[PDB]
Amino acid sequence: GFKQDIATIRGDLRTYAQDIFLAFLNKYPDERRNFKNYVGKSDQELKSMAKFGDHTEKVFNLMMEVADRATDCVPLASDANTLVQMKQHSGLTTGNFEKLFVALVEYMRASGQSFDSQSWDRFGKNLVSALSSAGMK
Ligand code: HEM
Ligand SMILES: Oc1c(Cl)cc(Cl)cc1Cl
Ligand SMILES: Oc1c(Cl)cc(Cl)cc1Cl
Repeated sequence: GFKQDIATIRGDLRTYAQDIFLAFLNKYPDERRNFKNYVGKSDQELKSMAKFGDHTEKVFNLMMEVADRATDCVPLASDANTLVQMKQHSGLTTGNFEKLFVALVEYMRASGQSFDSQSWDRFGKNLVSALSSAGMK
C-alpha cells in the first residue's frame, strides 16, 4: 500500500526521482522551460548533470517526508505551508503540482510493480487542496 510504496521509493530514491521527474517533463514540455539548465537535453544528458540528480533526490526526499507524515493520504497543513512558502516555489500554481502527480500516478500504473496508484492520486489531490488552503493560487 501507500506506506510500502514510500519504502519502495526510498530504497532506490534517486532512480525513481529521476525517472518520475523525466516523465513529468516529457508529458508537460512547457514545464521544462521553467528549468533553464534542462532545456535542450535528452534524458540520458540530464542523468549526467550533477544538479539534476541532486535536485531530483532532494525533491523526492521531501515528498516522501510529507507522504510519511500524512494520515490516510492527507498531508499535514504545516507541510503544505512549507511547500507554498519556499522561495523556490514563488513562481508556482497548484496546477504545476497536479501535473506532477498525474505524471507520477501514470508512471506507477505503467511500472512492473504493485504501487497503490489510487492512494498516490488521492495524496496528490489532497496535497493540492492543502496547498490552496495554505495560500497557493
Ligand atoms: C510535492 C511536490 C514537490 C516537492 C516536495 C518539492 C520540493 C522542492 C525542493 C526540496 C526544492 C529544492 C531543491 C534544491 O534546491 O535542491 C525544490 C525546488 C524547486 N521546485 Fe519543487 N517541489 C515539488 C513540486 C514542484 C513542482 C510541481 C514544480 C514546478 C512545476 C516545482 C518547481 C521547483 C523549482 C523551479 C525549483 C527550483 C529551485 C532552484 O534551483 O532555485 N516543484 N522543490
Ligand atoms: O522537481 C520535480 C521533480 Cl524532481 C519530479 C517531479 Cl514529478 C516534478 C518536479 Cl516539478
Ligand atoms: O533543479 C531542479 C529539479 Cl531537477 C527538480 C525540481 Cl522540482 C526543482 C529543481 Cl530547481
